[PDB]
Amino acid sequence: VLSPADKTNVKAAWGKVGAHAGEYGAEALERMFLSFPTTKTYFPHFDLSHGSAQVKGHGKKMADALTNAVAHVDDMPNALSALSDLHAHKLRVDPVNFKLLSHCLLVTLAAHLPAEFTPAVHASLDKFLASVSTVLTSKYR
Amino acid sequence: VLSPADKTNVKAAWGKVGAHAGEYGAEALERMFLSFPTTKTYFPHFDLSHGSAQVKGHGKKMADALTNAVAHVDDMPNALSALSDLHAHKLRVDPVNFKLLSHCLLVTLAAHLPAEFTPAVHASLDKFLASVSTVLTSKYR
Amino acid sequence: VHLTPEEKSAVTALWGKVNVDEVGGEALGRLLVVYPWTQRFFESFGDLSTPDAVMGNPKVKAHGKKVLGAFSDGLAHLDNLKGTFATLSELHCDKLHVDPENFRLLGNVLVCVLAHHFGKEFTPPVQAAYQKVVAGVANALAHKYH
Amino acid sequence: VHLTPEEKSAVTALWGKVNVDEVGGEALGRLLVVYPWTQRFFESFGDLSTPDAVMGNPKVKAHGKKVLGAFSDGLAHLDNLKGTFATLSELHCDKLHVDPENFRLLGNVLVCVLAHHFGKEFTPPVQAAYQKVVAGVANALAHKYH
Ligand code: HEM
Ligand code: HEM
Ligand code: HEM
Ligand code: HEM
Repeated sequence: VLSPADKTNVKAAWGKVGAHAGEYGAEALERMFLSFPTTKTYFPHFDLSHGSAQVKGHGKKMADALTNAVAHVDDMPNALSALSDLHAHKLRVDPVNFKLLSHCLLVTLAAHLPAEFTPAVHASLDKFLASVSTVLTSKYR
Repeated sequence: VLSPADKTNVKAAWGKVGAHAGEYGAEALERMFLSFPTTKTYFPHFDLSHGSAQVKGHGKKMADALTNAVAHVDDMPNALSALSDLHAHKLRVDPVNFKLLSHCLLVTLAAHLPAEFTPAVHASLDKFLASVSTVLTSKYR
Repeated sequence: VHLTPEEKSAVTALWGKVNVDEVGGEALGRLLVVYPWTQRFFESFGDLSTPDAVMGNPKVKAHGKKVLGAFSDGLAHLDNLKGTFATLSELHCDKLHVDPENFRLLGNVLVCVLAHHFGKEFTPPVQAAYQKVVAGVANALAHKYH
Repeated sequence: VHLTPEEKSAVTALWGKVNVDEVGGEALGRLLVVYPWTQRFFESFGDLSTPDAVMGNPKVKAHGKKVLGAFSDGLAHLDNLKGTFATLSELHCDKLHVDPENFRLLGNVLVCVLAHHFGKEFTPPVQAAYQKVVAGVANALAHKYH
């Protein structure tokens, strides 16, 4: 369960990410690809090199999914439902990989939002990303 | 999300555990204490030796919480709400420990229910226990 | 590894009773059914669409036999688990890119299969000795990451 | 450990810029706030009731300094991380009974602190070199379990 404080911090930090949301998503993915190379196997057809249009394209799509989760934070399961089906059924993404990407998303915000990344906001962001990850792994059949 | 098949398998297996539920709970705890000794530190005041009345007493209380979760499988968060507060706030139980106990609970059923522990029932039981564990770790503040 | 004489005794005696032609495939099949994402690594194995379809798959059974082969090799070498599994580490880590957490999962699944087949004989102390073994193997198999 | 010259270069240069009197306590404090169960191990530290109360706790700051001390000791010894941390392994594993997963958590928290303090300078390849380091340390610190 996400606390009213948590929703407030996540909203505030996403508001401060602003129009960089997409670029931030791209950077999180690259951080993940470099730091945890096992994750690369889900994207064999992507060019994963620095400045890849596909990575960038994916960074925006992933970031948009997160803002949609934020905007509907009280019913994430419904909002992320199609995405949950995709990640668990079709792609068969390992639940561990959600922890690795979540960490890298935290690192990315930390690296871009010096004022916003307080211990509290960090804690709230972490629970948000765990919540999103729980929904995205809810459909293992 | 637990599937209608999952609810059916879990119900069936708990029905077959029958009145051994308490004894099974005691055995799961001992299995956990022996296999993963780190978990013992939450029970410094228990006698953890074989045949401990306190372990047994706890085995029944834990087993009763699980049957209550089964009996209300469609609203576990509400049913396990007080328990969630206890485990996360008061005891500060490490989320990892829920995986260790869940595994040992699976081992215990496996060891007592040869006919019931089919690959499907094993899968459904595993998701049930992950679900219960998610609720019990929902209140980290 | 931290195996005592009594722990070594529990493991070996039980392991002598293990049907090494089936327990290996019983465990892999269960992994595929319980943790369905692992099926990603076995897309070439054929019908994996139902639990019955997975357990009755001869390629799964054949491949689990090989898996169990490696555990038995681990059991004769708890002094050097790192070196015994080094080749398998290279393969799973550098070639396959299997997240090592899955190594612990299959180990736990094996333990469940052992409990299931042996019942009251797989006692809590017997389980304890076996958790040290599968942990040991999962960690050696994951050396190429560490 | 698998550190390349370029990875060694990224780590050491950044580490030279680290305020070793504060970054250690910044990381421990964050661990206590983000993963509150870890507070179980620091019940003697006093006021841990709010984020501000945790970060401003002189015992947390003092203790994190010691923690960061150990990392810096790790950075001079990536050849023998196992032996450097052996005493700390005994303490955390046999005496404290801290689940090793928490070692990876604090490592990840450190990485977040580094990103936070260094910004654009903590590049994705710089993060990569540091994940190998904290992984290496978490695994050595957990040797007494393996
Ligand atoms: C917060 C966590 C995540 C979010 C919000 C997210 C969101 C998304 C979105 C919005 C898409 C696009 C769907 C479409 O274009 O139809 C997608 C696709 C995809 N995702 Fe993620 N995802 C997450 C975690 C992960 C992780 C951890 C992995 C693997 C390590 C992963 C692997 C993939 C792959 C392989 C695709 C398909 C890309 C392609 O084939 O073009 N996702 N995800
Ligand atoms: C399916 C998972 C679990 C269930 C259903 C469960 C259920 C319960 C129940 C019903 C109680 C009794 C509450 C009371 O008597 O007021 C309890 C207490 C307790 N639990 Fe669990 N629990 C679970 C997991 C865990 C784990 C994984 C740990 C630690 C490794 C743990 C540590 C404790 C402790 C230390 C107590 C208090 C015992 C005492 O001080 O007398 N629990 N739990
Ligand atoms: C304790 C854990 C494990 C052990 C002991 C083990 C053992 C083995 C063995 C003995 C082989 C045969 C290699 C050969 O033919 O030379 C193999 C191959 C293979 N393993 Fe495993 N394995 C483990 C975990 C896993 C897991 C968890 C996965 C995936 C989820 C996996 C995926 C594969 C695949 C895809 C192959 C075939 C690759 C090829 O033929 O090149 N392994 N493993
Ligand atoms: C990479 C991870 C870690 C490192 C490098 C580390 C390092 C250290 C160091 C250098 C000390 C001081 C020992 C001394 O005074 O001789 C210490 C003590 C301590 N650590 Fe950590 N630690 C780590 C993880 C953890 C975690 C995750 C926890 C708990 C959640 C923890 C709990 C404690 C406690 C309670 C003490 C004080 C115990 C005593 O004074 O006997 N440690 N650690």
